[PDB]
Amino acid sequence: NVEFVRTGYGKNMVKVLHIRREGNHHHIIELIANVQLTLKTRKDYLTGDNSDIIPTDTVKNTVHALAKLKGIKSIESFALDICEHFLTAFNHVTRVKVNIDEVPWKRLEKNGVEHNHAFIHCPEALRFCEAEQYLSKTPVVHSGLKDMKVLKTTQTGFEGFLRDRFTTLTDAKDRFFCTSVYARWRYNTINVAFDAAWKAVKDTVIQKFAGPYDRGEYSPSVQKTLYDTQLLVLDRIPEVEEIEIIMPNQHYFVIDMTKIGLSNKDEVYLPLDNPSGNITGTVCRKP
Amino acid sequence: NVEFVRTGYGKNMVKVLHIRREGNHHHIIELIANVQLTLKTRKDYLTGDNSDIIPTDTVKNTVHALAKLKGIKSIESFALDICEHFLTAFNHVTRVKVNIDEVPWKRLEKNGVEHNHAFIHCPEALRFCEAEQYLSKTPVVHSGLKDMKVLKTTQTGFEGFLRDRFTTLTDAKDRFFCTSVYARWRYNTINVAFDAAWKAVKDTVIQKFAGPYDRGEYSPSVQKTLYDTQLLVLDRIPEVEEIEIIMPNQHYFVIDMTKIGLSNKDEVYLPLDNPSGNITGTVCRKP
Amino acid sequence: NVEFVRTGYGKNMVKVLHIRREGNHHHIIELIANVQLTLKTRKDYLTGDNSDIIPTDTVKNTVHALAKLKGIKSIESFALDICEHFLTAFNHVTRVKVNIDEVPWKRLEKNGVEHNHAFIHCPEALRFCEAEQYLSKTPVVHSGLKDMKVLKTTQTGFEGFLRDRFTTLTDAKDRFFCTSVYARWRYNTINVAFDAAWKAVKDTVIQKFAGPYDRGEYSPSVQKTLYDTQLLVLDRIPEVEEIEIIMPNQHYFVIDMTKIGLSNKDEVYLPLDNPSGNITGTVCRKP
Amino acid sequence: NVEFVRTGYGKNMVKVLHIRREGNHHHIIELIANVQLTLKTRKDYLTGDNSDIIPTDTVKNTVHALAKLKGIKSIESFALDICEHFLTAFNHVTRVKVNIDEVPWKRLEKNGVEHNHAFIHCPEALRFCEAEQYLSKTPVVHSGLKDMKVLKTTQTGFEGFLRDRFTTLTDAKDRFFCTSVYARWRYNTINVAFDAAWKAVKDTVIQKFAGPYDRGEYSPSVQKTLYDTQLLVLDRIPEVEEIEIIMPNQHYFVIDMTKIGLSNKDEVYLPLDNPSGNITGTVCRKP
Repeated sequence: NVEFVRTGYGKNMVKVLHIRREGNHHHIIELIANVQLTLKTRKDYLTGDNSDIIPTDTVKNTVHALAKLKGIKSIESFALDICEHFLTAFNHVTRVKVNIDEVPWKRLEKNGVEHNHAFIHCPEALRFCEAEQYLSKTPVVHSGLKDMKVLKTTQTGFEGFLRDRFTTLTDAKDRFFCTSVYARWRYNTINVAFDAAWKAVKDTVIQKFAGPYDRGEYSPSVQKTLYDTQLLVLDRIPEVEEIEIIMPNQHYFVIDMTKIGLSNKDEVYLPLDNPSGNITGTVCRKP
Repeated sequence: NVEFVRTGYGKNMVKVLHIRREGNHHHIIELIANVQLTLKTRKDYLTGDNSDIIPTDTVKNTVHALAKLKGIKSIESFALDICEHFLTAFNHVTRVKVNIDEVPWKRLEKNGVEHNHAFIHCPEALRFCEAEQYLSKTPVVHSGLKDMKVLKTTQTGFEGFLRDRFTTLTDAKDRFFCTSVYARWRYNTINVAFDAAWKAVKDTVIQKFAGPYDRGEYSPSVQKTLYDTQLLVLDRIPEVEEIEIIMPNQHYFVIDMTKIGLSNKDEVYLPLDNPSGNITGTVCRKP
Repeated sequence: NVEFVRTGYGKNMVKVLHIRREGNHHHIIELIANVQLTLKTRKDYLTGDNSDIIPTDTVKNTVHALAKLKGIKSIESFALDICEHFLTAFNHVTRVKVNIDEVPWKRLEKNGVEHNHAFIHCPEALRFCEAEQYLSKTPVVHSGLKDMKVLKTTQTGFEGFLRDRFTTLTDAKDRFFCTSVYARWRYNTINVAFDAAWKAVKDTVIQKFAGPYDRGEYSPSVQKTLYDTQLLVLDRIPEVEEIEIIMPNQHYFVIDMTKIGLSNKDEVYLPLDNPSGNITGTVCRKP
Repeated sequence: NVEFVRTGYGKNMVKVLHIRREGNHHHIIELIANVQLTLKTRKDYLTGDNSDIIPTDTVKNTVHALAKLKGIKSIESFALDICEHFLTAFNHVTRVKVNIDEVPWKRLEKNGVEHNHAFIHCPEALRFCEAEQYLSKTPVVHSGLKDMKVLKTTQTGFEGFLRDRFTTLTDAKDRFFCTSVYARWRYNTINVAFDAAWKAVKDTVIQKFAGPYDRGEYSPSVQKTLYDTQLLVLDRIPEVEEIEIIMPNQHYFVIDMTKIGLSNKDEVYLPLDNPSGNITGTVCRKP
């Protein structure tokens, strides 16, 4: 009658912070990790036989443990070590997937001197990764950024679109563009400078969204902005193979005041939570 | 150079309530809808051409319009109307995907008597669905439930698991099982009694988790509970082809008070948010 | 120099579940507890002297232990027991304040048959309380409800209001009224059937809001419905001395469709999250 | 029977962005506003008489219109204008309280240059205010910061506390301190440089929390750090009259790994959400 398409289990929301003291200067990294395992045997699902179960409490313990043993250089390398452990320290685990979120701790700073041990929370963008590996295979790593809220107040338009029966929207020479960018890309090798590449992607995203800093750059189409960014990432980082981007369109509308006898010449805007535009795209290297 | 692997765009978070009134006896449905279109041309991405763009504001107007023209029998059939509209009122749309959540309104009820026009918000579980359709192919509907938080204070155990360097957990005959169930199923056909189906899946999950009101039912691994309910769903509902279940294990630990000279005989427990067990499974019919 | 206006410290977010095993029949209560203490000494703030500090860990430990020792009948009596503890088992404590939220567990019920040990989450309204006590004084307790989202589709209207130069709203004999009621009452005595008192308040609010399940009741202003609800609580529950009510007005606007060539005569509604009407009032007995 | 204690009504979550274009340089402020009015007449509650009601929709429009008409220079100035209007344009209004939250837009900046029209979201700390005014009387302005998450990995301890039967905590010379500062102060005059005052208070808080960026400062008690911060606020900003500070203690615990045969030598920490220490205080100038 039935057949397994997919199985997995583990422990989620494992929070951990690791510290590396070199002199008075403390290095910290705090992350929330989830690990999923796939077992060779399915006798746990079929007959309630636990003899193959590495308890989720043990998965928790292992994540804590590897953190002491391997230390934590990046969430991507940590994810890779979790993968390697469960694949090598056992023989009945066929797949392991680690997805990690990083807590965006920034070193406290006043005018170019950096506190040795104090940190502030300024999530410009949130960083995450994934590592997936099949038994004795070459593992695959994804990295990405999320919740990077940016706003432009000009140098965007939306004209030359299809009218149908339901279109009411007129051409717009000029209008605000606000988004909360999600980006996620696959590396074609494990051998990457991860903190450097992540920064590079982030910088590319903001720069092609905003710059040049004086007059900005006109963008006719959110689709095109998104795409040009996918091309600029693929030029700057040979180790990124595929990249995905999602950009919500968070709307700011000039509030029409004439029914109350005033003229609003593009001064007061309504920020509107719902609904929102959504523009997506995934491109990869021509193999 | 590069190649597109995937594109899409549309409007997310489109809220709507449709009402149908028979004098003083009113019937309502409220939902939040997201729609995505894929276009044959990518000239929007490549060059910034807006020639083929249906504006997201139009998607919004359309969702609104179809609620009036078509009415809303269920979140599923509404989803199917949207898919079919964008595939047939246009030539250049290759695929449409709509994901919708139902705002869980329950009619006000006291001792058998039901109110003609008043509602309370008592979400047992939240209803959702997706309909994905390619041009000139048959549309595919997924339906599901989420955030169904249930608790069992006994009739659960977990013994005979594997021990490694990192195991600290001791066998347990009896323990709390708390979860917040998420399920997703692909229908094999468009011809379904949607309301009755969704309820039947829910009642199945609740009845198998709880067992008889009299004595309960013992479960020795949540994986088996998961697997049993999948099978039970594939018996109860023919038009369900595949079913995925995620069961979190949101923990309740007996507080040890010996360090404060009291002996806690399983009376007072600590609800702990993080981390949580997570047990997943995805089973389809053997063709 | 300066003067203290108020001090306190304590533990917040102390999550706890208490079980009473009455045969096969389990009684559950889960709450989130916050406890604050004021001290006779301010040498804590002044010079950093900790000798009078009950550590925050200890106040956590105490809440746990009191749950074992005193048991938990209702969130109120528990608050009161926490209060009395801190004031009688110490000497330098001038004031204690306990605010707790109840986790809305509802015993599974098939059709009159109640499960011995299974429970589902149904956040109909959320129960909370506060008990505050000064040393050697009789304590003060508030109880209340929040997040009771209720909707009525007719039997509400709003006409004959002040029109000024900024007003655009037109008269309406009939419109939706959706709120998420918040209520908070003080008792005149420690000696109340708290569970019962709570139920009756809730039943009153839902009742005056919905009226007869058959014909409804016309409400010409939410102010008036708010006031009528207050008075009803005060007749039904002699031990309530003062009652506050917050009623948001969560709007559902008829979607005008003339610009797209349809006549949506009150079928399709746009639920709007923001902004929202807010209507408040606090009434007490003529002392 | 009964007598009123307190009444009030208005509009909540009124979102607004105001833009000012001086050449290529664009300036924005985005905020979210709540307005409550009290009336002389109570006929609205008593009998459902609306003749004195300024409709909530009008309050929304008033807020929009005032943004255009008066401009928005700071959230507090805007609050005052809203107060002013409803008290002077009308007769029957006895009180107006306005509460505003600011959306933390920060101008995007790279390599010594600042973008003329691009912004990013960095909630280092979140700004808010209140202005409340009675008819013909002087208005009162409170301002505040919130969700300022700061973390230090050393230079904090807790020893010399009171011991009781429910105490297990031991003396601790050195530990992490992570908090999320909330502070709210009343001004003794409405005549203040709001943007700089705000900024000074913020900097004082991070300042006194971190100590020197070299060695930090040993802190023995958060009550002292609290009080110490309060006094430096009062001394540096003569126009703040009263200051409230709430500091949670969000715990980072050393993970004991000896049960798995490992020495965690203060390298790996568990971040705990719940429960949290909590330390509050409100000091003012002596009249």
